Amino acid sequence: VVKAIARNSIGRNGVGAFVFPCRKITLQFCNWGGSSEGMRKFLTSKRLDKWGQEFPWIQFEVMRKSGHPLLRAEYTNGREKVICVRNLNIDNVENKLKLLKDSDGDILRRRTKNDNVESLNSSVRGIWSPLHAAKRHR
Amino acid sequence: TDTTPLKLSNELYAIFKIHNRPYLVTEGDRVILPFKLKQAEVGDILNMTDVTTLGSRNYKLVGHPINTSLYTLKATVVGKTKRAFQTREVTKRRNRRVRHAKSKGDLTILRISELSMN
Amino acid sequence: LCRREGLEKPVSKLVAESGRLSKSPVFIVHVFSGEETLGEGYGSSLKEAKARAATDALMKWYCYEPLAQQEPVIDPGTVVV
Amino acid sequence: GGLLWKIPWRMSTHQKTRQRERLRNVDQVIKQLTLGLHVQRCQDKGLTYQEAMESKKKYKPRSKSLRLLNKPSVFPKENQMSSKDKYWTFDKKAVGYRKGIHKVPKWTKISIRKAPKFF
Amino acid sequence: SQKIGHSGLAFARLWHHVDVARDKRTLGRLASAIAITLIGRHKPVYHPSQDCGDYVVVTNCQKIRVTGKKFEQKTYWSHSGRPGQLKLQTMNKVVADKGFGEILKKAVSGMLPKNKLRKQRLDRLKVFDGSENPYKQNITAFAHEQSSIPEPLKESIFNQ
Amino acid sequence: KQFGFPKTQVTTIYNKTKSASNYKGYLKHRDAPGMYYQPSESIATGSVNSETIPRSFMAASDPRRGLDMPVQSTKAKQCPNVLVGKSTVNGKTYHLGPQEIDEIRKLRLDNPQKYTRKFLAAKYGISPLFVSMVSKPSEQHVQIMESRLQEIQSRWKEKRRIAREDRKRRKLLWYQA
RNA sequence: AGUAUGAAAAUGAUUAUUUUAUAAGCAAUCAUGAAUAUAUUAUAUUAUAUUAAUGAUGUACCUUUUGUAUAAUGGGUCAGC
RNA sequence: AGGUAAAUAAUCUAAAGGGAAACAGCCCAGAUUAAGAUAUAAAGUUCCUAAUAAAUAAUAAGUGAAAUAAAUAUUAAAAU
RNA sequence: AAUAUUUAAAAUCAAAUAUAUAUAUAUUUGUUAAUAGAUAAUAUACGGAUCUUAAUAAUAAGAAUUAUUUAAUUCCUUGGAAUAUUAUAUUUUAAAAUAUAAAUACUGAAUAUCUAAAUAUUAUUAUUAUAAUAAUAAUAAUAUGGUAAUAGAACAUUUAAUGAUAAUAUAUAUUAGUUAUUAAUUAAUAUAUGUAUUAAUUAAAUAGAGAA
Ligand SMILES: [Mg+2]
Ligand SMILES: [Mg+2]
Ligand SMILES: [Mg+2]
Ligand SMILES: [Mg+2]
Ligand SMILES: [Mg+2]
Ligand SMILES: [Mg+2]
Ligand SMILES: [Mg+2]
Ligand SMILES: [Mg+2]
Ligand SMILES: [Mg+2]
Ligand SMILES: [Mg+2]
Ligand SMILES: [Mg+2]
Ligand SMILES: [Mg+2]
Ligand SMILES: [Mg+2]
Ligand SMILES: [Mg+2]
Ligand SMILES: [Mg+2]
Ligand SMILES: [Mg+2]
Ligand SMILES: [Mg+2]
Ligand SMILES: [Mg+2]
Ligand SMILES: [Mg+2]
Ligand SMILES: [Mg+2]
Ligand SMILES: [Mg+2]
Ligand SMILES: [Mg+2]
Ligand SMILES: [Mg+2]
Repeated sequence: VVKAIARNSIGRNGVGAFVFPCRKITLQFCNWGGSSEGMRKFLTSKRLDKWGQEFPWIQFEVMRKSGHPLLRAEYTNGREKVICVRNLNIDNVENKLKLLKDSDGDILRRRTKNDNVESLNSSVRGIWSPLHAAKRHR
Repeated sequence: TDTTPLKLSNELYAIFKIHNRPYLVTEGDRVILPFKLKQAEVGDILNMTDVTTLGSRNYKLVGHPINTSLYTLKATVVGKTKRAFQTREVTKRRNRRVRHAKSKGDLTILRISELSMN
Repeated sequence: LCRREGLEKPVSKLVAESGRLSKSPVFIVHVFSGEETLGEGYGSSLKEAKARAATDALMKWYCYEPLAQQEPVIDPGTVVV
Repeated sequence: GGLLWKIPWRMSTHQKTRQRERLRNVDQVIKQLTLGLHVQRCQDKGLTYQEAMESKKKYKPRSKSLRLLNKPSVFPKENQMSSKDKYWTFDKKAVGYRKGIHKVPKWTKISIRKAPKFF
Repeated sequence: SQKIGHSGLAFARLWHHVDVARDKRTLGRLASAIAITLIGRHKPVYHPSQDCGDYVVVTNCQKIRVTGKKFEQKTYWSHSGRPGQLKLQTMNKVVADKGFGEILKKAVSGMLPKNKLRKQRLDRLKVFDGSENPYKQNITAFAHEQSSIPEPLKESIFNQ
Repeated sequence: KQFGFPKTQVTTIYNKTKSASNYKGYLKHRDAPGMYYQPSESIATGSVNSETIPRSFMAASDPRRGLDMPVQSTKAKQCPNVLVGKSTVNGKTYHLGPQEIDEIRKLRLDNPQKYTRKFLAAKYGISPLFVSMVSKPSEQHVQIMESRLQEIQSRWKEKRRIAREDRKRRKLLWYQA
């Protein structure tokens, strides 16, 4: 007799159709506040339009608040990066925005040496066994 | 090169090399390159070229590299990112000056989308 | 399943053995139908190994995935015990 | 002698092989220097590089130091050298008037092929 | 990907026989060979953090080879801590006390890595001066090997 | 042997007996370009792999049947039988008629303590399993047996119960694959 | 030595999680099992956090000196100055 | 004399890293931050401990195996 | 065999290299070992285990010491060629024949390269807006250990000048994220306050404490 075990599938984003990780970016600035100058300049100066043209899968919100200028991204996995861009020039802000768009949303993490590939798949060759080895031990 | 058993097999692995760094992969595997890719943006597809070994459970084709005609191996660039920020401190043994060696290396997450014998 | 198909009766046999009279032995048993092995089964006990060989055989029966080049494989239903 | 400079009086096999290799490398360097000069002189006279390389009559170096290095009586090759002169310096204050080359400071860089005739 | 699968067999503690009467190695070389096995360096699944080494049953240890005059010269030391209590025993004396298996064990102990798992590794070594031993029945065996062995001997072993 | 590829061990440049875990040696080992036969150093228990499935379970129109990869390394003549029923060693017998069965059933209901399964088997030259299949006992007897089992279970310590639970979990795990 | 407020620390007791009764040294770092907790995208074969299995490396800090793990100087801890 | 006085070079001083069991000054080599595929230095490759296989001689003393102890004696071995 | 020296490649011979060259000349290399002598006080002390080989009998061990060497062995001129070896496959009758491969010994640093990131300078670009400029980004090169010391650039804190805003806010604390991160920012939670001498630029300082 055979019975099922209820189990769910694991989504591999890349393999079938690539859904782009960055979904939304919020440009936040202040009209007062000298720290928000470079952000304000960026918003003004035709760069944002170009960016939006380049990346039509990201939505680009533009908000005004009293505090420091902010770049909060929003990713497919549900995580949210928020970069404060206080006192940065236009070009630095743009670089920060580029960095954000590049990111897959996942948390930052220490990797050990050669911790390269991350598989869900069972090994193509088996796992080693001392009884089934080619050269028997002594 | 009679590549028939490899072609037949349902499971199949590759050992492609990026800058002589080997990465053993199947389809769906998620490679994490320890550097910033400049050529490819996120979403771009990489056709792997320096493929050393292509293996089934009991057979393996090997080349230096293997003929590009014999196989396919498409990775997708699924996010440039970084390692966690670390600050190890550097100092000598009777010296109050303690230089902070800040570090936050770059990563590029690839995903092996296609891997098959052509 | 063996009865249903044109196969000889399956019997389990010890292939290899080590650590009998220990906390954690290893018994390799193979379920043979004739000279052909159907399932390979490792285990701490003999019974366990036998069970595992049978389960392996059943997995191989069911999870058989044919090639796209093959003509369509319509199975003959589930093995009603 | 309370401080312990634990340096053995003789070399290991692996050390000796490395020393030999180093000696061979300096001879090779010298050979390359002479060869390049010869090639240059052939070119000046008016031959191609390949022709110069082929040439039966190889030109000997005119500068003094190079010419001395070429001479085996002054600067012997590793294959020419004695077993003893590869692994033992002359040290007048030692017993046997001899000392391991590994005991010489910076022996890995510093060259010393020729010992005195009877020491 | 390579690591994913059933690992139970890889980490299985096998039992390795060594008939010292047959083996032509000297004592120390044999001990060194054993040490690796005990550690688990022979197996590719090995990691320094995990003890994953096999059992080694040594048998007919009375016929162990020792070169030179070490059997009557080589001295094994011991000391409690109280001064004037250095206990020095020659190899032959040690053998007389315990056996050739004790001697082998000491060698194997010295070969092993000095940490919390060392004792465990040493325990896994099972040495016997003569032939007869309880672990006879648990040495790794295969069905293809059975034709080599005569019929009644196997039965006698099983009975034992 | 369909394919005549050269066969290779999973080769290190270092001493494999001393440094099997050292990946660096494996990485170093280059071998000449072409096709090879690396037989797997693994049991084929969990594998759904096509090189692992036997030929009888492959379909008739499968190209893989002809190829030599489900290797018959073992031999059934050499291997001895494990936990094999007496029917499998000396064949199944279908000798007992309806009357005999009816008699057995009558006996079992009447007195399962006297006429137990094993006794019935001995009498009629048949299996205890078959006796069970044929005939139910008196439900009272079953109830008594259940009560006895419960009493035994109660008589356990905490530790024993836990061990039994663990054993049960292990058993369940065996049949997963 | 004003008045309010006060999850500032040192410090004590208690509870929870986790490790610990065959193991030896600045008590950390890196590797690496396991256990627990949290997680309105754990879809999971998930992620973070906590925790002296086990392995490796690791001679407090300052001062003063040719030179200090030094059994040379100085510091019981934390808060304010 | 791990002494003292100066001469030349190097290192330490102010230099972390590998080796020399442990090591300010010896043998290699100079840490901007990572990564870890390839060349390597000095030093190593039975196990502890990362890495090895050979050849030709000699030793039998555990000599020796990373800190070489002398005159002299005995026993051999070659050459004259 | 005996007596007596020497322990040597200077001579001598042999072998190899270089100049005219089947020879001459010049240069380079090759000449013992063991034991005893032997030796103190917490405890054996090559760093420790241990290392010296053995037919029958192994798909298998045989210095892990000393000396001279090699990277399978032999000729020719790093290289090729031949030779057997080892492993594998194929064909034939556990052997023979054919062929493919391995011969680049390996480990090893925070050395060098590659792979990316940062700053500085030199030389070329690109983009965006002393434009012979500035910011950002490319490429090639060089440089980036540091006590005493010199020089350059920042940040936290407190006050003064200027100064939007607001309980959907601000401040402080805790926890978890984010930005190459002494700092600030996001979210949640807590307590205060109808509110920053707030962002920013200047001016200044009782302006930063494990060392008295
Ligand atoms: Mg310090
Ligand atoms: Mg100092
Ligand atoms: Mg314990
Ligand atoms: Mg210790
Ligand atoms: Mg010191
Ligand atoms: Mg002190
Ligand atoms: Mg003390
Ligand atoms: Mg004090
Ligand atoms: Mg000073
Ligand atoms: Mg200097
Ligand atoms: Mg140092
Ligand atoms: Mg530097
Ligand atoms: Mg090793
Ligand atoms: Mg000794
Ligand atoms: Mg000594
Ligand atoms: Mg002469
Ligand atoms: Mg002593
Ligand atoms: Mg040593
Ligand atoms: Mg470097
Ligand atoms: Mg500096
Ligand atoms: Mg102050
Ligand atoms: Mg304070
Ligand atoms: Mg401080």
